[PDB]
Amino acid sequence: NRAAQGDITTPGGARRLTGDQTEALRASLINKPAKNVILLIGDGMGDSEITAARNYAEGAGGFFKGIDALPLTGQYTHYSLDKKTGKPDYVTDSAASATAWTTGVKTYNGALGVDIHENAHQTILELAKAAGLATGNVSTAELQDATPAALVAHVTSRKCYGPTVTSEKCPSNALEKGGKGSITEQLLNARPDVTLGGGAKTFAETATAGEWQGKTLREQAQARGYQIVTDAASLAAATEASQDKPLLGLFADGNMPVRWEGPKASYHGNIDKPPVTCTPNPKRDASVPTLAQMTEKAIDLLSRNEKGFFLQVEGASIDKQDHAANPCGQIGETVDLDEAVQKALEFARKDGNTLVIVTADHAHASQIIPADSKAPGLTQALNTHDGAVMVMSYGNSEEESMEHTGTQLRIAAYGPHAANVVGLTDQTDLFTTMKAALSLK
Amino acid sequence: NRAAQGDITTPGGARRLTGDQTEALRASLINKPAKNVILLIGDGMGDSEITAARNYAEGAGGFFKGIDALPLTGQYTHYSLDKKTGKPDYVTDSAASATAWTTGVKTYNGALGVDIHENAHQTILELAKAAGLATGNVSTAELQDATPAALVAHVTSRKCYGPTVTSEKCPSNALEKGGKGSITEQLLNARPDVTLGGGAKTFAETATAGEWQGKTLREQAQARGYQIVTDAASLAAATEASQDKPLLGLFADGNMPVRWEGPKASYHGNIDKPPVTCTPNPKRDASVPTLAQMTEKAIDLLSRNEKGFFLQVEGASIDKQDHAANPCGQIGETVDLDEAVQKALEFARKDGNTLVIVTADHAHASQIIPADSKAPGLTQALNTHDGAVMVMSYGNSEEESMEHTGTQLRIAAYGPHAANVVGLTDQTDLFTTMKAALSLK
Ligand SMILES: [Mg+2]
Ligand SMILES: [Mg+2]
Ligand SMILES: [Zn+2]
Ligand SMILES: [Zn+2]
Ligand SMILES: [Zn+2]
Ligand SMILES: [Zn+2]
Repeated sequence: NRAAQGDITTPGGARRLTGDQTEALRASLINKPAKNVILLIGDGMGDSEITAARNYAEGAGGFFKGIDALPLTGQYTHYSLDKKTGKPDYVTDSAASATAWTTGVKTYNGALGVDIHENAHQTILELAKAAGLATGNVSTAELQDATPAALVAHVTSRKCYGPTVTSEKCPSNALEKGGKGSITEQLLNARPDVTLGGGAKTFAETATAGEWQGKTLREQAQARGYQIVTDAASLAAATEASQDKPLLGLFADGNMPVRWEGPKASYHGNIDKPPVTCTPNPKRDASVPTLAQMTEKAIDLLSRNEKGFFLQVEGASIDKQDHAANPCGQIGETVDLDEAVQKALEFARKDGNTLVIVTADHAHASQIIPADSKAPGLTQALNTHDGAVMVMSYGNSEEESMEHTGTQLRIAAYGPHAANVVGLTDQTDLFTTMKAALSLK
Repeated sequence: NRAAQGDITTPGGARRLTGDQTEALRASLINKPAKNVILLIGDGMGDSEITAARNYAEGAGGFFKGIDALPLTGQYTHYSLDKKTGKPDYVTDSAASATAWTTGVKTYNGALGVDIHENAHQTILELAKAAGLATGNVSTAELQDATPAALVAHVTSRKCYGPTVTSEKCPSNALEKGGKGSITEQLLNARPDVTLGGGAKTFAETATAGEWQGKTLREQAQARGYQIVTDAASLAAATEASQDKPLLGLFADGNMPVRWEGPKASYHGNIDKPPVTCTPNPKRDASVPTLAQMTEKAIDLLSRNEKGFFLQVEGASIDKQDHAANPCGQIGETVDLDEAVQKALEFARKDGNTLVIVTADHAHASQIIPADSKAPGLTQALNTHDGAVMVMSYGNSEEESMEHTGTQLRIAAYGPHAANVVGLTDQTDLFTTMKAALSLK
């Protein structure tokens, strides 16, 4: 437990530590190989996002049972590259950062699974599958979005979701030009044991060449032996996932609906509007599985493989709500990731042979600022679990979408080989860390 | 070494790790007590400040040989309390935050060395001295400013620098009303072996009561045996510091001059003005010692005490230049702090019995955002060590000064008891860690 231990008005009362940690940390250091690796990504979940979500949902002196309970912690860098010159670009997008940890190569903003020369590099999922490990790719975004797509697709622009855009924007990747295909075509070739998220929209496009030309991508997936589930009940009813019968979960046309709702932040919103209590998203239905449900089911089905498994889990809309200057949307998706981390840690503690890693692809806009601030951007006051007011601020864009930020951010881990996230590391180290933990050549 | 290992455009080339760190970290976990503690504080130096300075002066794949070199890393929370309600205040000031790590109790914004009931608590420096340890307090700020003051003074408001203001703003602390005195009077009573910094102006005020009534505080300090020095030559000439001959360095009227200058960030500054190259401060005379030179001399003199020592060093003007939306001033003082951390780590590695800690009191406003951003606040484009353009942004205040921010931020450590900074901790845990490290009761 790392909650405040007592009365925070008294000496010692706000300590998170009960005593010396050296021996416990010593025991947390395990050099043996990992049998399984679970990587959980909060898109845009920098330290500010964690801190704001903790303050709101757990209180300042509270504790995230998942996100905050991983004992080995460091900071890593996620800068990308300018495509033409190869020099650093200090603020990455989602595609170049995912490429970094899935392949170990830096690349340009928007690239998926290729380097600045447009050369494809093998991903951690492809390597694990080549060694006979089971593989899983779970997200609350559309499955074609950068973060899950990077594990399975190699294209020159993250926009190349299906055949139609790929033909126009990634012509060397287009199937009718001899390429590997759109992101969705390449997903279906990669064939993870378990693929769960949104993005049904693109599966109604039809292939332009190949053995399944004329068919919709959904028809292709059906014909190639995928079992398709579409809601929480059908997901719960799945009992196996394998290369013979891979599980594909398509739970929404686009991204799946976020959990919480609130007003967008506004100019002088902390001043001229009352404090906010987050409420449920009315678009959110219980027929749609939560991130925790798909994480627990993925772990269940992947753990039947005797050689072990690799699973990536993305809480994807932390970032997208941060872009839209919506603190309630953003915080809710961070609470949502915490519930998934809890599922991974619960499995990993009883298993004893699982490396769990929790981090973000890059940092984002939101800032915690004083309640009486007069700021030039969008702000909002929130009623927290402490019974106090917190103000969040989005101050780095005058356009519709807030910007990513370049700050280094927390990476945390539990289990074998977790020591390799401590100190200052780079996002491309994370690839090598998971390759080595799983003993992959 | 944690710089990128090779050509950042190639696979593996941006990695900061050369191999598995499990065994190396296990060796870094030391359980024995510490003989000495060096705490280095970057005022306002959150993860964003660290990253921006590294990008600028070392390159994105570079490595701060001090700041980035400490192997045990965590994130800690620094929220303060509302004075009336005792609930969390999610964005602290310098005074409450310093009180937290110097006394182990949370307090209200503006308080020094007292709790929300205005009652005093003993500091790590007072406890060290009482146990027989040598003590030192070094800052580039006025010695009356919140960060150094917290080690030696207990006053209901940080404004109470000298007698004049204490009588008006802190009447219960004023000497003539039976209090323990202004910050400067309490400093002289506290009598560290080594106190170095700015703030000579307040020493020209005269005490209103006491044994030194009618004398200036500078006159009082001479009368009580302090050895006063005022430039680099007189500092380097000092051969010892003790309770019989405590060393008092007053190197500036107010704050010590910053190392670097540049233009203030401005509205659309990254669009409408060319990128900036920071230049050294032309007003900074060579006779003014640097933070690194004060640090090394403090260690030299404090290490003569066989029982051990406690030393706090602050790079104070990171925060001040952050407030002023001045990236060059801000980055210069981070580079400055890195040189002082090098001095501490070089001593600590040969000594073997020294805990070194590097962190901040709270986070700040500056963000790294995309080069082509159109932001509502103040921005600036900078030419970096990489030959690429960085943009920094101050978007959280329309007032004359930018606001602190509430995000958790990095704490890193080296040497005995350093494991107690790993994971999620609280700023008040740092007090306990330092206290336990030194076996203080
Ligand atoms: Mg994403
Ligand atoms: Mg300070
Ligand atoms: Zn992203
Ligand atoms: Zn984004
Ligand atoms: Zn401060
Ligand atoms: Zn400040």
